[PDB]
Amino acid sequence: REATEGINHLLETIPQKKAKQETCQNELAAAKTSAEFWSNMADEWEQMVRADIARGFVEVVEMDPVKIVKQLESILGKYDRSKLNEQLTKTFINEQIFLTEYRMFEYPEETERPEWFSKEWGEYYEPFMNEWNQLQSRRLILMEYKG
Amino acid sequence: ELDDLKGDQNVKESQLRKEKAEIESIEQQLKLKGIEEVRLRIQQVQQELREATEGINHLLETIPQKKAKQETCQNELAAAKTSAEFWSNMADEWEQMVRADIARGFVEVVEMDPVKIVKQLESILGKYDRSKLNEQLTKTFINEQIFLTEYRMFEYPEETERPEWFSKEWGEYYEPFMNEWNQLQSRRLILMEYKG
Amino acid sequence: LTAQDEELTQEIKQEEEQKQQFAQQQEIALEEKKRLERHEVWNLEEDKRKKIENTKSLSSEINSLQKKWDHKNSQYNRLWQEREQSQNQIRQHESGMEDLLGELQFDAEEAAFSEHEVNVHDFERHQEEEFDFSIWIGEIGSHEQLL
Repeated sequence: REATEGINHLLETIPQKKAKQETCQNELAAAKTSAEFWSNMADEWEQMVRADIARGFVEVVEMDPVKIVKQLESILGKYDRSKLNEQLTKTFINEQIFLTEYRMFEYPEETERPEWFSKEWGEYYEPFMNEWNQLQSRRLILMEYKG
Repeated sequence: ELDDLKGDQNVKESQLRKEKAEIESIEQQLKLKGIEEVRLRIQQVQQELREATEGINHLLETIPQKKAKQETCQNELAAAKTSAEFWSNMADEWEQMVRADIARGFVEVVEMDPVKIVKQLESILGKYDRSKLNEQLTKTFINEQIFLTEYRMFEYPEETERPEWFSKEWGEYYEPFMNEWNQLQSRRLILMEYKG
Repeated sequence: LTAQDEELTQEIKQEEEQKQQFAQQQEIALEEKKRLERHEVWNLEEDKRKKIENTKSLSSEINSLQKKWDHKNSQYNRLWQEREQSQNQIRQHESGMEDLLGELQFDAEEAAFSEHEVNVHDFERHQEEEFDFSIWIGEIGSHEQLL
């Protein structure tokens, strides 16, 4: 009876823990997937931020996002992309009155849709890929200064 | 390898015949304690005990399995219900947005069905892009102040109030959908003074 | 998922119902078993059953070995055929190479390539391995350059 009881208790518990392990393994694979994904997204933002730094347009403490956000913590709260892009265009139009001899000119910067984007992630990740695709584009300016 | 395997198989075949021969001896002792009525009821009871033990053992393992499966089904059903409610609300919100712009009469509308409206304007996705069109609207506004200055043109971004239910923390997975609508909700309007 | 929820609710309950049925059947069988064991009958029937099960197990193992042996034997016959096919390839190819040697000698005679014969025999004095044609190609290249 004791052996049967033990085997019965184990027969009940083991499937419970096995199903729990099944869920845990599924979610662990998902979590590792997410970790790789978020590593990739952070790296993509890293390439972007490193690009802006290469231009030298903005100076930074170090190539660390936490330091950078604190330095620029208030600008995101103040403006929004459409407005600033528009007003930059407006300024470009106005200041061509003075600078017209220089033949000002702008040109959009784009990202080569990184290939690892192909490993479809769907649902939870689709919004983030779409958001990054929309926001990844930024405008640049080059000037014909004295030839 | 084939020869070794075939030899092993032939050994097993010989063993099977040997085991078969031994069953007859049990039967001989069974016959001479031949009580048929006792035997049939004993056989029925043995079959019933085997069936009951097998069933109870298999069920003890399976029932917890289906209980956990039901647990998973409930979790995923709650998640699905959350998503369904969220998208009903979000679709209604987009309905409110679209109804606001249509009301102006700036754009005419055949039928107030989003699929039908999209069908009416599907072409435009092929023509412009948000950044481009915003730029060119600014360009036109700049251009058109050369002639019309006496009319005092003016643009002003027009916005739609954030629906209060956006406040409820649907969670992380849904934040992207609120950000998109919140970002896109801002739109520009233009009004021009003409003979008073 | 609601349908699945309903199905799982009904199914888990029904499995529990079958568990109660089985528990009842087991208990009645055990109780009747006590009263039935009083003749040497039940032990005899049990052993007979174990012997039958052992014969079944031996049959299953015999079938498993038969399956594996037939799988092995089919691949063995296939491999015998493949070796014969490789021999066919060797026969076809060597015959061709013989004709090619006659053709190659013809080209050498027209172009007066004295090395053709020397290299062919050298190849036949070492066609037991990966003969190196690099020198032969270099010689014909130099000859062609001279032409």
